[PDB]
Amino acid sequence: AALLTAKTFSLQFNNKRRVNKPYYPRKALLCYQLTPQNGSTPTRGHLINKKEDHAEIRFINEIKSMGLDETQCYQVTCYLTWSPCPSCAGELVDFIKAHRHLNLRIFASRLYYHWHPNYQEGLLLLCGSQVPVEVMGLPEFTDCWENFVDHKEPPSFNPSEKLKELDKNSQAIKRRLERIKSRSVD
Amino acid sequence: ALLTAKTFSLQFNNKRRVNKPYYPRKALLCYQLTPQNGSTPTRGHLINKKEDHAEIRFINEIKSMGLDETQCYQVTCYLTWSPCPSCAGELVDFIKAHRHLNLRIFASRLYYHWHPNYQEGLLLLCGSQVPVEVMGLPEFTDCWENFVDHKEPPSFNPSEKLKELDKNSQAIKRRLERIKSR
RNA sequence: AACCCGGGGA
RNA sequence: AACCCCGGGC
Ligand SMILES: [Zn+2]
Ligand SMILES: [Zn+2]
Repeated sequence: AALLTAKTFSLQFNNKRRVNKPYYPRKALLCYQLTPQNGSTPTRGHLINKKEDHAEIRFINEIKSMGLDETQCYQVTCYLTWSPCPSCAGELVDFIKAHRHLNLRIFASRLYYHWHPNYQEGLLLLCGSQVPVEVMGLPEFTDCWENFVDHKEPPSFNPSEKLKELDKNSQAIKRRLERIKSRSVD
Repeated sequence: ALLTAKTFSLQFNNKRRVNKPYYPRKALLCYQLTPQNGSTPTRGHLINKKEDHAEIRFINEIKSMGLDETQCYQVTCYLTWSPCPSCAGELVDFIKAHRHLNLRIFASRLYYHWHPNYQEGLLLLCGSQVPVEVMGLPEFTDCWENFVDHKEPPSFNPSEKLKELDKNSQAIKRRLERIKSR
């Protein structure tokens, strides 16, 4: 269970506004990439659980379990299917502020409760704390398909058609996040 | 039997989508049988079965009454969902063989109105002397007064509830008129 | 099936 | 929770 199946990628990163029939849960999925600055081999992994749970907290404890050398500098890229809840946003900020040897970027497929003010404040808290939050587009969806999906078996769908579909649906989501960031600068 | 005020509100709910918490909006049929000579009108309500829709049960219920076929009757049906094509065909065959009945159908919501076969069923009814219209403020009020139990007071304001149902009906009336173009 | 509102469906 | 597509949410 190291890499994701092509089916899991399609179903969980699905960024349509509404799940189609037959309905299935779009769970919280986190794909992370740890890239040391000195050029060591990057470490990759993913964690999945129900959206009500907190994959970001599991991600924090997974980073701590690696026993990283704090004299090195690390660039961390996180691909989320759902953007973080407000409590996880605060925990990520506190974690990154105490571990300044880590540089964290967050890419989200969907914006979790983006109409709710507390969830908006959580995303703004991350951006204001040197944790950039952006919406996944074609480059991010492609980078996730190449590095986190099992390619030994071909997918049932066309990978080029799926990535173009995900990028097309991302336009309205990127548009929504900029309206959130514009409202803070009032 | 009568409908509770809660059942009327929930089952005739004509919003585009059920709000949270979700509940099934199932097929409900309220009928009124009014003889021409002025006899006491007959009322009742019917719910789908696992194999018989409410319209088919309604057809069989009318036949079971042993109506005098030399009289004439006005029949009004308030439906929460508009008829499926199979029920539409059965209603037409029933009304053509029972010309002592005049049938009008009012629907709160249009059942699968984007499907061409379901549209043909509604047009078949209209073309077979069974006018199909969308329920508005008069129909919701007439159904509320004649089919709801008024012994127990509702938790909501009945006048406010009927205004909401009529407001939601405008987009549905609009949709049925687009269908009525051959 | 994260939530609401609005429009449409040859 | 009838379906699909689109737009928006101090
Ligand atoms: Zn969380
Ligand atoms: Zn039917």
